Amino acid sequence: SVPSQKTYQGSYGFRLGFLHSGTAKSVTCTYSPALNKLFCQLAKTCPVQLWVDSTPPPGTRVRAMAIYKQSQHMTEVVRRCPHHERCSDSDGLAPPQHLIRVEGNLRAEYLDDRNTFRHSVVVPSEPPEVGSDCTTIHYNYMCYSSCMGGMNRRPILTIITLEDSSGNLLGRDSFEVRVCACPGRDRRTEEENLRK
Ligand SMILES: CCn1c2ccc(CNC)cc2c2ccc(-c3cscn3)cc21
Ligand SMILES: [Zn+2]
Repeated sequence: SVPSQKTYQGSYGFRLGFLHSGTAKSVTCTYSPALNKLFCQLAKTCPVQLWVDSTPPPGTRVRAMAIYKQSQHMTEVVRRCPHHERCSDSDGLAPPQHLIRVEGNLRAEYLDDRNTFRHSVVVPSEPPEVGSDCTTIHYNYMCYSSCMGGMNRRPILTIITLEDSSGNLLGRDSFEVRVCACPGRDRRTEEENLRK
C-alpha cells in the first residue's frame, strides 16, 4: 500500500547526484542538499545523476515513482490534477495522468500498477557516455505542488529504484520535490527557515 523509501545502496553502490544550479530568480531547477529537496518549475528539465561503484548487469532498469510525504496522505496515489490530466500535452508516450515523465528516452515505459494503481516511469540503465563519470536521466514534473484537486500543496517524494530485469530491488534513493513558479526563491526561503 505504501512503497518503501529506505535508502539502500545495494551491491552496486547505487545513489543519486544533483547539479549545483544556484538560487537565482531565473533558475528552473535547483537541488537543496540540506533539505534533500529538488525545486523545479512546471514541465522543465530536471537532471538527476545516477552513480554506481560497479557495473550492473545488462537489463538493469531505473524506475521513478512519486508518493506523498505526509503520513496521513501516503496511501493516496500521486497523480496529475483534474486540469492537467486533460490539457492534451502528451508526448506520445506518457499517459496524461502521470506526474513524472522521462524526457528524450524512447525506451521509457510507463506503468500503471494493476494492484496499487500507482504510476511509475522506468528506463534501461545505461553506462555513462564516453568522457563522463555518471549517467543522467532528465525528468519532468507535470503539475504544480499547489494544483487544486491534485497535489493541493501537499509535499511529495520521488523514489528512484535500481531494479533487475524482473523488477527486483537492487538499490534505492529518494528526494523531496516542490514544483513551483520560483524554485530559486523558494529554495532560499526553505533553507533560511531550516537554519532559523
Ligand atoms: C547507473 C548508471 N551507470 C553508471 C554510473 C556511474 C558509473 C561510475 N563512473 C565512474 C558507472 C556506471 C555504469 C556502468 C554500467 C552501466 C550499465 C551497463 S548495462 C546497464 N547498465 C550503468 C552505469
Ligand atoms: Zn496540475
